[PDB]
Amino acid sequence: GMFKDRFKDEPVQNDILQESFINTMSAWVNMLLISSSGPIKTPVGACATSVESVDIGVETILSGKARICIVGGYDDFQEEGSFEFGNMKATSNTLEE
Amino acid sequence: RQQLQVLARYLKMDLDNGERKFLKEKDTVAELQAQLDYLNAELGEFFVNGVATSFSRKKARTFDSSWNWAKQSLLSLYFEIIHGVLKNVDREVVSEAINIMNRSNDALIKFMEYHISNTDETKGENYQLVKTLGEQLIENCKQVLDVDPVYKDVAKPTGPKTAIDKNGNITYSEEPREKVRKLSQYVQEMALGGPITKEDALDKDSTKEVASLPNKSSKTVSSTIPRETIPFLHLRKKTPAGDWKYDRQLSSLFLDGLEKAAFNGVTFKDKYVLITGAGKGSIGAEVLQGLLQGGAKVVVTTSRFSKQVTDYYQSIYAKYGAKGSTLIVVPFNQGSKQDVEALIEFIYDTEKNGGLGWDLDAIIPFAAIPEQGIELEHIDSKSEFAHRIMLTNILRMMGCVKKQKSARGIETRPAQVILPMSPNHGTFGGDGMYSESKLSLETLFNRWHSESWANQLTVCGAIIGWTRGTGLMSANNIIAEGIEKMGVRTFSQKEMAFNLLGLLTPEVVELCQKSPVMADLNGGLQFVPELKEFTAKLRKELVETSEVRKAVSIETALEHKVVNGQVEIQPRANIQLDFPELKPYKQVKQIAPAELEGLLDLERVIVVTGFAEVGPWGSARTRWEMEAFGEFSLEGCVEMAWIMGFISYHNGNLGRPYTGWVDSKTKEPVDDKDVKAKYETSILEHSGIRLIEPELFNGYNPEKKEMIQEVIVEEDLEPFEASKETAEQFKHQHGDKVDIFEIPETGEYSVKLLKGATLYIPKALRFDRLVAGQIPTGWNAKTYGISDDIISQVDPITLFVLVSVVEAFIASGITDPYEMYKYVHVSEVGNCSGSGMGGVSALRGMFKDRFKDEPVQNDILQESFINTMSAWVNMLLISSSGPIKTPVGACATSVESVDIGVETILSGKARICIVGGYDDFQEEGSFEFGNMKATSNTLEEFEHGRTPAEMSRPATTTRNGFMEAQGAGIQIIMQADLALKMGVPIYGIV
Amino acid sequence: YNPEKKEMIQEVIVEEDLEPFEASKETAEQFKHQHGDKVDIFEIPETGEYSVKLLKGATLYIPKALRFDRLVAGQIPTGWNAKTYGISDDIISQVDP
Amino acid sequence: RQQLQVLARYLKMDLDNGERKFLKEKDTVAELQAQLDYLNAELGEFFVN
Amino acid sequence: EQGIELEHIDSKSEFAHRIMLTNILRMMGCVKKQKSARGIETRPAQVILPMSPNHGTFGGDGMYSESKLSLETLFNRWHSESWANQLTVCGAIIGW
Amino acid sequence: DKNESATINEMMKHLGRSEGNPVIGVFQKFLTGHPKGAAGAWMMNGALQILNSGIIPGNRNADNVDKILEQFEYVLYPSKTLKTDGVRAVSITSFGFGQKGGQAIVVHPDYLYGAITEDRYNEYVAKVSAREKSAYKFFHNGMIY
Ligand SMILES: NC(=O)C1=CN([C@@H]2O[C@H](COP(=O)(O)OP(=O)(O)OC[C@H]3O[C@@H](n4cnc5c(N)ncnc54)[C@H](OP(=O)(O)O)[C@@H]3O)[C@@H](O)[C@H]2O)C=CC1
Repeated sequence: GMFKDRFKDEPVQNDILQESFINTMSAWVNMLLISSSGPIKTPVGACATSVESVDIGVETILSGKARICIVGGYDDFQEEGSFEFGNMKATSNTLEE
Repeated sequence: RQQLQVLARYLKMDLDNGERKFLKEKDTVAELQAQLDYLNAELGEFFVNGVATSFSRKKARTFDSSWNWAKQSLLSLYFEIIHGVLKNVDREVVSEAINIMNRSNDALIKFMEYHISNTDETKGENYQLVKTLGEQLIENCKQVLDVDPVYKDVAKPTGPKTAIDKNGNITYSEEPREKVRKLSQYVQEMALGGPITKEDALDKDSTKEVASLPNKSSKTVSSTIPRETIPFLHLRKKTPAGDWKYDRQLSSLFLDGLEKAAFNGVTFKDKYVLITGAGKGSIGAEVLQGLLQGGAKVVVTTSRFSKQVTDYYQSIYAKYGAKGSTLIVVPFNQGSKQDVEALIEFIYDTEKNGGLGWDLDAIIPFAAIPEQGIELEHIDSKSEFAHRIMLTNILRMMGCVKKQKSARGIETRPAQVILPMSPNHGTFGGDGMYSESKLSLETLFNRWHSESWANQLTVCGAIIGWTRGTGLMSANNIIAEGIEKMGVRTFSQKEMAFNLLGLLTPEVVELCQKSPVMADLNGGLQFVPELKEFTAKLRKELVETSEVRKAVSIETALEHKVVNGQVEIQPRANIQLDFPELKPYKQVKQIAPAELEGLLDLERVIVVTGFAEVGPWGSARTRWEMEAFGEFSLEGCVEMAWIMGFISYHNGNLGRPYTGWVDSKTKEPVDDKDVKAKYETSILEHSGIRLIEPELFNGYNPEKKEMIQEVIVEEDLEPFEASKETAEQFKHQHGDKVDIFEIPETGEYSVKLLKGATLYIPKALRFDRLVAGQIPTGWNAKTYGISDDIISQVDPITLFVLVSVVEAFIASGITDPYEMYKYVHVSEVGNCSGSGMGGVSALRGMFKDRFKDEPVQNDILQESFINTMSAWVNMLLISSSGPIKTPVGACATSVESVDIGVETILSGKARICIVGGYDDFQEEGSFEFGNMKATSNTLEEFEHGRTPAEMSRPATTTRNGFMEAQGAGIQIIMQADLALKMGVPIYGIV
Repeated sequence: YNPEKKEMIQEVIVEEDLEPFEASKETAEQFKHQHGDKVDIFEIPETGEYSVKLLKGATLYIPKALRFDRLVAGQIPTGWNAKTYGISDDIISQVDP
Repeated sequence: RQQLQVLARYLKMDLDNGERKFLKEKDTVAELQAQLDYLNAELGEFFVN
Repeated sequence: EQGIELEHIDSKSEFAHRIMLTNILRMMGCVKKQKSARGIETRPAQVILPMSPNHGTFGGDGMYSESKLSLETLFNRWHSESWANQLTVCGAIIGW
Repeated sequence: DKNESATINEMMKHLGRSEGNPVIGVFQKFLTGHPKGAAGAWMMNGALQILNSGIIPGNRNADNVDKILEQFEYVLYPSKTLKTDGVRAVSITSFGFGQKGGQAIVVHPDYLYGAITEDRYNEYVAKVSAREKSAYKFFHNGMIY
């Protein structure tokens, strides 16, 4: 939305920037369900993000900063990321398949 | 052409309409130009350019937070005493005690009581001194807790002294007067007068002088006026014949008021004053300090509104602004009538209408411009503009104030007009229209009775005497002593300001309300006969002495050298790392509790051992120098020059052999002493928060932002040749709305976009955020040693991270990161730093540049990941297999990184961790922060007169958005036990 | 997104003036700011609108389609909707998928 | 009109040159008028005349 | 200038002050410059200055009193500057 | 700014900070601006430099402190640099988008050494002097080359 749709002058919400942040999902979780003021540490670990999140959560509870932690991972699929994984040859070519 | 003419005639279209209109417009231009040229030949360029407007309401600056400046002023004085910068024999202690007392309230008293009561007087004589002084000051501020602030000047009175050296060097200095050491003695001396006019613990115990300050201190000084003597300062009275003559009673009133002021201080609370002509180095400036000390509400004008002048006025308010006082600084041109009307309207308009809502009690119009060497035959544009400023617009401002008070029915709150008058009217000559302006100012004494504005304005003419210092009377300071040798008095600007503020005392105000007052502050100079000739003689004798001595000494030196036929060292920059100072074990043990020894598990104490950064002001060293001292040292200047690429190191043949710095562009040698003079202006102009430079952000120009708009084609386009693959891509996109046909002789294809197809036309947009905190221009990762291949591979943020990591390890004394593996396993070095958005430039590459089919590297996706900076750090420097946890916390990323690193070491997963944060600045993020209104609008900042260096002002009344910056910061944290074992510096405990 | 027809744009220099097209004054001024001498804008006196005339040598962008060879993905079942779970329309329109 | 446009393009004649120059001149006029208006608001009509 | 008090001083008062003070100074300067450019140091022009006894006594006359009072600096300018060989000052206080 | 002042003031009031002892506020973004993620790191570097120098930089763009902030009696807002006789601890706070609040406390390093013996301290001091001499040599060679 902010890198292409705004360039083409198409209607984009004025706060689209905040919706892109990797910690915005946790912010929305807390703002709609949890309402806690406990630790928030958002890992970024590519494909090992979920294991890194588990490690951080375990250490957060063991340090005494929390007794309950939400851990896990998420990511979406879209055109630009698919293309760039194609240019890196990380994904399988479907025509060859 | 004939066919086209026939077609135009059939279409009823005139082909020469545009030229006809153009020729009419060109004639109108010449008419208007001729009018403008006549007006410029009539008024002159100086006047026409001088009447330009300068005032606006949005540029007004308010200063009223004296409740905060009082505690600042107290802490500053307290630490100056403790460091020995201020001692008991200084009048600065007394003056600052007065200023603190003028802002006394309950919170200030609790602030003082804490800081003084917690002072350990057994730490030194300075500590005992501060305890004593502070307790006395606490008592004084309790005593004046409910008393009105007072203007009280305790400065040592000084006199003129001109000396000529043996070589004929003329030096002028202000030396303490012998018989006068206080303002009370100054008033005594003025009251006595002179033969020509005949018709305390200060400097010994500041603490004792402070104890005296609240005490309101039995014969007046008017009694001590000799009979048949005119005091140096006196008032005058008009006789039935219309001439003004010295009056004993009025002068006694004035001098008694001056004495009371010198002893007890005068208040100006509830006084609303407008003062013009009060810039630095002027009489008005000293008047304004005294008004602020007494608690007045003052609007001061300036003809040179700038960040320097606004900072000068902030500093003045923060030092002297008493409780209940306010300072309003506005841009102003007294030579513009529209500015005069607008200023008076701003002052009188209601706050809901954007004004101040004030009613003036005093007007002090001291604005003036200098006319040097303009005789009668030279009176021209500039003299006319000065006469306008100094006579006609002061009359207009008086009329405007009258009209404002009459439109509101105010008949019982007159404004006192302190008219700056001159004793001399045509005596010296060559001053343009100055004497005419000053003499014309005297018709007001009679206008007050003959017209109908006497209930709105009272006239108070002040004949200002010979004042030494700046403005117009400077340049005459070398003859002040010679003039004073005749029993005359010349005044400093503080003295003249004290005299003028004597006219704002309650009794003089009432006297002005009864009828127009004329105060003579000429110090007896009127009794000297033939003043022009006398002063010319004095100056001529001084120049004669100087030149003769100089020439004779030169000739004697030459004759000695013909008859008979030191080495100094320049500094060179020596940049230091600044490891923490380690003190003897005895002192270090005296700090922490004795029980601490052996109490702590040192493997659970985290310590910072090194840190670095790359920001708008260079490294941590240069940023600290700018943050703390506001200026670079020689080491800081040289380092900034090296970072920005102004200078480079050379060692070899340059024909002679040279080792040192050279200019990077011209390869000319440069000494460290000359680096500042060569490069500091450029360094400061291209560092910190500044206008955005497109060269640093791939041509991004916030004033011309590029976008594209979709338009449907209304008619077929002209064919264009393209390759077969490109033509087939166009056909795939457009289908029936495009035609592609192979050119049989080339193998190429023609592309023909038809009606109804879609295109995109670029259009430019103006964005209103134009300033950013940018890394100094000239910064280059090659200067640090990063190779071209890495620079071309990675995102620009990765370079900031790499440099910061290397510099943070250097700051920890670790020059080879592999040395860590002599103490810890490879699995025990972590990296827990992150960013809020990562490689946004690679995001641009994959989201926009790929859309436009521009060359983008095939692995641009990996360069965008927020953990890719840590990956590159490990792949180029660290080579550890320890924990890697990359936080993402928007603006709290660095604190989150520190927390994660501390917990990683405490869990035993690591013993050394890299922590910190980084982020870049780019077009898309700037725009999106603009759409969220999180950043400051720069056009609104310019409307208020704010420059880029003052746009980031946290915790201020007018703060309106953040300033975006870029860079990185890194810290090395490890266990205290390993830090001690390794021998690395320790900068603090997390 | 259709991986078999990926949309891109190509920059072409105009070889001959284009046909005028009507646009609002603000849009016409943005075009003039972008193109300078390579465009002519003239107010239509009876409408208040402006004609935009892109001239020879100016820059345009023509969309062109590309065929990408990754056509398969592991996608959340078709029909999935956060409204089925109870998330409201306002949240759905506010946040990222 | 299209035939006339083709003929003008062949003749290398700009049909909007005059209007372009006229619009530049009209802007110069407004600049000069603004200067004159400021001087009249500063000096007044009695003085200027 | 009739019925122009302090608050009414405007364009017309400025133009009258120009006429009655500033352009009389300019005319004196022009005469000086003309006689100096020709080396005339012994044929001074006598300037009969129309002066007023009253300066702000009646009121409502715009800048008239300022113009007439400013005219009096010439008595001192004659000694302080260098045009005394070209012009002599003769102030006449015109009565009712 | 208002929320941060209120938060620090409540922190100090609840933990019994003495009256008349306001914490001195530092605002380094007046000079550097806001990097959206390096901010805390820059403030921490400054806090370390304050802890080792004893100098508290002033906010030179603090032309007029907002009157609303006078209510927070445990906060003082200087405009000029104060050279004190020693700082013992510095507080660093951050507030990122997405409800990311954070605080760090940095204590003067000389409080560490009271927990070790004299011999260990002297051994460490000698080791650090050697390391500093070698770091100076590396720094200047790397700078000029
Ligand atoms: N010995 C003496 O000094 C005597 C002084 N006086 C008179 O008393 C007054 C005292 O002022 P003093 O300090 O001596 O003289 P200065 O010339 O120093 O003061 C005039 C000030 O007015 C400001 N100013 C200049 N032009 C304009 C303008 N167009 N609009 C607004 N402000 C302007 C300037 O400050 P900035 O640019 O900073 O605003 C300038 O410093 C003067 O009017 C002087 O004629 C009379 C007799 C003797």
